[PDB]
Amino acid sequence: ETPLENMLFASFYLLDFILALVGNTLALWLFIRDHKSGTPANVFLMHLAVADLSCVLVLPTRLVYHFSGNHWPFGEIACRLTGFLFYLNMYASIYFLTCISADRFLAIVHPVKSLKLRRPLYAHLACAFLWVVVAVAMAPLLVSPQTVQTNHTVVCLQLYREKASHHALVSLAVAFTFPFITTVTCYLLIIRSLRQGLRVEKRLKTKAVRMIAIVLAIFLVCFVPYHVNRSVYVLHYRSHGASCATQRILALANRITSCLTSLNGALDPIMYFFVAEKFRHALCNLL
Amino acid sequence: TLSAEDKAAVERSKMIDRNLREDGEKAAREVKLLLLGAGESGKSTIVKQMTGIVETHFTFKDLHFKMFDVGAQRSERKKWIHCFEGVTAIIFCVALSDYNRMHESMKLFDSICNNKWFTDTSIILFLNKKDLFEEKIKKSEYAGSNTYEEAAAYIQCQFEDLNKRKDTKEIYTHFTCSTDTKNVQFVFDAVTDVIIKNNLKDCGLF
Amino acid sequence: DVQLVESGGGLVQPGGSRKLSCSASGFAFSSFGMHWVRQAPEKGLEWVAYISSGSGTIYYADTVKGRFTISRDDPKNTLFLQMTSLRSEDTAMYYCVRSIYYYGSSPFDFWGQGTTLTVSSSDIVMTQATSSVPVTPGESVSISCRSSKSLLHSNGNTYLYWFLQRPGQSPQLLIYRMSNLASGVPDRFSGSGSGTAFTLTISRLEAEDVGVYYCMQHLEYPLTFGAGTKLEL
Amino acid sequence: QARKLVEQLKMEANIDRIKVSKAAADLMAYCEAHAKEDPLLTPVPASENPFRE
Amino acid sequence: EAEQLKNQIRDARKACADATLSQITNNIDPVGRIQMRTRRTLRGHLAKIYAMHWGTDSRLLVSASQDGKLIIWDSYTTNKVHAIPLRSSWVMTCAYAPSGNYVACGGLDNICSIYNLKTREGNVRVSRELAGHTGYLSCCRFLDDNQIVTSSGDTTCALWDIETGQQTTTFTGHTGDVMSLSLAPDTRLFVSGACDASAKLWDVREGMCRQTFTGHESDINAICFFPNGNAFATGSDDATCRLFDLRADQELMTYSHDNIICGITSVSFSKSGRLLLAGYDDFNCNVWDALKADRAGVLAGHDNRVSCLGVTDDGMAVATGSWDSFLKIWN
Repeated sequence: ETPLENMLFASFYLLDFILALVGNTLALWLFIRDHKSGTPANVFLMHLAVADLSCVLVLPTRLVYHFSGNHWPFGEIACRLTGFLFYLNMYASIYFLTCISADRFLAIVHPVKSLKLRRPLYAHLACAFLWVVVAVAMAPLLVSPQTVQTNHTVVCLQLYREKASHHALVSLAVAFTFPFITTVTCYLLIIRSLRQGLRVEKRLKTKAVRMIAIVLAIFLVCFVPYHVNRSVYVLHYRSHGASCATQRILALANRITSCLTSLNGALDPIMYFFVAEKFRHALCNLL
Repeated sequence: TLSAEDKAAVERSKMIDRNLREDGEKAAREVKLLLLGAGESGKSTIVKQMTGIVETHFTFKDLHFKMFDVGAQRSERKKWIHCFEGVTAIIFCVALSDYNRMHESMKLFDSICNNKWFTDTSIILFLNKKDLFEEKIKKSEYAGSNTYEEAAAYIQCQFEDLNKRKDTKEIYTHFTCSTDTKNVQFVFDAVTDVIIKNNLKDCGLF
Repeated sequence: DVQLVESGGGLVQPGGSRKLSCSASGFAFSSFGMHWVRQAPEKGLEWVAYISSGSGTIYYADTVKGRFTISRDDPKNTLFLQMTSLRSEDTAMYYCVRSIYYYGSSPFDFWGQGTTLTVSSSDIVMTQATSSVPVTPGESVSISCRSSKSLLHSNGNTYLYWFLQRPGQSPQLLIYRMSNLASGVPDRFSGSGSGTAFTLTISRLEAEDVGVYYCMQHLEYPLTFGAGTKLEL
Repeated sequence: QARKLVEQLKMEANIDRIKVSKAAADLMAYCEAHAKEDPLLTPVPASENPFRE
Repeated sequence: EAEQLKNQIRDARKACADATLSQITNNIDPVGRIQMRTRRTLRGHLAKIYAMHWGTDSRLLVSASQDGKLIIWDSYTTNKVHAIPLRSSWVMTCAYAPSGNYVACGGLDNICSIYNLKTREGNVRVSRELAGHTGYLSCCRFLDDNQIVTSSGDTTCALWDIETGQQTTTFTGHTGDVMSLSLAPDTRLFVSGACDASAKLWDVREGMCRQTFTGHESDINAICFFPNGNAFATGSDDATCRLFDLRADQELMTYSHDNIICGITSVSFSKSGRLLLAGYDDFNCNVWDALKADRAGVLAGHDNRVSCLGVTDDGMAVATGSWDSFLKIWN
């Protein structure tokens, strides 16, 4: 590696931390000052913001690691907890996003059947169920020592995932294959319904389809490269015939992909809170 | 830091709050329809297809409606009209045969459509007493013959051209005289569209 | 017609698991807290339990926690007390008092009728010295009840109550919060006093007043009664 | 119908009034005499404020 | 003939005017800037709040909203005491009995329904329903536990008799809707505010108009007696409160500001009679010095129209209700 590229990564991490912190704190302040929540939209929309705030705390450790010339000035306990926090944050975000998607499908493609299926209590129950299932699934790494004392450096392995399990691989494959399909469908169907003729306002239709395309593009970019890479790398890394240049390009790709997945944390509050006209009035009030 | 009695009072207040929340969630998923008219317009036929305010309830395809009918409340409208802001729709009525002058009907439509508190609510206009209009036209600044097919279209145009906010406001129109169990379908469709418009917002979608 | 009838008495062997029921009638039973005050045969009252309106605030006294359980049958308007391991010291009459708590309410206003039970063989202290007072129907009796901890709470209330059990009947409320007069009680009775010092005053006494007077505190659970002050002649 | 208006208006005529100066003086005298008992006018210490916290 | 009657009424009213209240009261010291801070926020309702009334013990209050509920609040602790469901969701008025046993609630159903708060049954039950009005019921006030004064949209105010349910008297002098009702401190006279841009001085004992007060230019929306019992204040739709005089049959002074265009929805007084609160549609209430006519403060805390306003009997707090379901207890 080189110092300049490392400084680039550190600069991005600092900027991302700043944006994530400010955006998610403002989002939770808005949600608390809008505690009405008569519909199950705000339940998911707040749980996602809580997951993003939990996300915020992880980033400074990576910032320190990058800036401190690829060195880890923290303990084994912290190294073991950071990976758990990061892998709980990413999948909790994924599943709350796909629950947002499913709710938006039920609310616009079946407006009248869902009237008895969109109670604000099933939202909390399902969201807590997802929380607990993710916690159970990510219990394993919470007792896995991560020590690489090469020489002063103990390399925090479960920060830029490098090792292989292949059952972690099948687990992540089955854990991502469902949200991807659900979020692609629930939105393609909403596009089809909103385009094939309604007496709804035209401008509102155009804005809705534009926003759906933007949201699905962000979801498809800030999450698919990571899984695709992880899979192809691990099925390609520990095979006899890997060169050093192959190793360095794989390392760089892993860096960029994990960085991308971190990005969402900052991108998400903007899209799901500020752009919405549901409480633009309150947002302007704080101006 | 509270007496026993104060704690029991707090528990009672929390139970009151829980019941209020449950009732609000129950009553926020029911469609409310103000129902204006013009007198002899024929509101009776609509109300029987399904001193003060009058209220009706019916259920169609797992949906619960409530048709308030102000009707015979003879007082200033500007004083109590704002109580009905937020109704899902407005079932205006008018009789074709009354061309009792239709100028009063059109003035009332102009006041209701072109009003604050209602600048975003769809108006499900009805056109009842079709048959008697047809027989009367058969014998009895309008260009065109005295025929039903084009006269009905001209009347629809005259009523629809009083909406200055020609965009963002929808005014459905439907003819009916035999009450052939269709007048609930029209209302159901317009209510579906208003529900979807209210679901695009609130879902932050936007 | 606000009757409140009980059933479940009899003679029980030691260690038993008997169960009592109290059928409400003619009031909104679902919004009243319910207690289970008792009374040993030749003794004074003693609070036993409490289940709030909208169950889930159950309390018990000592000597019952773990062996008694109270349950509320809301839809059928019925109240249960489920006992276990009954010792010979549990024999007493059992009452079914109601109470409702909100700003300005009068708890303990209607009592049940009774259930003769004969099993086979940091609290607050309230003192009612000078029992068995003899008086003529003329006038001017003054019953005195004294406490240990001051009952004048910081908000302003003085949670002290008075009850009267005429010979052969069930107790009824007279004075709640030390100065307020319960409904249906003639204006002869008056209560007054300061912290740790109270005195019920009866003027123009007549025949119907003869009985026993009990003073009770409601500052903190467990609610504790006094010894009683019987009135004679 | 107009007759009743006539009697009402003539009864209105039948009343007697006081000078505006005296009425204003009475109003201000009452207000200044009761001034000290207006917690909204002169704020009270936080000791006798039930609503603080 | 009546034309010269009203002309000579004007002549006598002017002849009894010799000095403006402002000229007399200029020399008094101004009240100074007014501190007001929201001490409590009562948050139970789910729709627009339309009226409220303070209990006579200065601690309990009742509010009425369009979700078909009356709620009895304990203002010191913001607790809920009672929640009364209604048969008609369209309410426009509310009142608290001076004894504290009954509350009333009218609306668009034309019926003044009186409720019973202290029953052996344990709940609140409709003691009676008063019928006989042909238009929406706008205001209702209690004289005692067995009498009540209502004010409806059928142009008439009527005095009832709760036991029998009949109408003891009917007051018929307006020519437009009547939207406001005010009761004298001794409960022998009362005034009402109608959409004629006028207000009248009734007489409970014999039921006949005594003085007709005019000078506004639009629909009077609220009215309130001066605590002395010799003056009252009215709020209208032309952004202008006024203070009239009973003993002089005249208007005394006007409270208008060039930056105020919206309409007044409620007025009241302070215990001594120096301030004059007034709700507005600007979403905010104002405090007017009642002699200098100069403003003395603003109460900006509501996110929608202010629809009701009341000052406790001991003059220690102020309550405002708005179309966002939120009652605020200022101080």
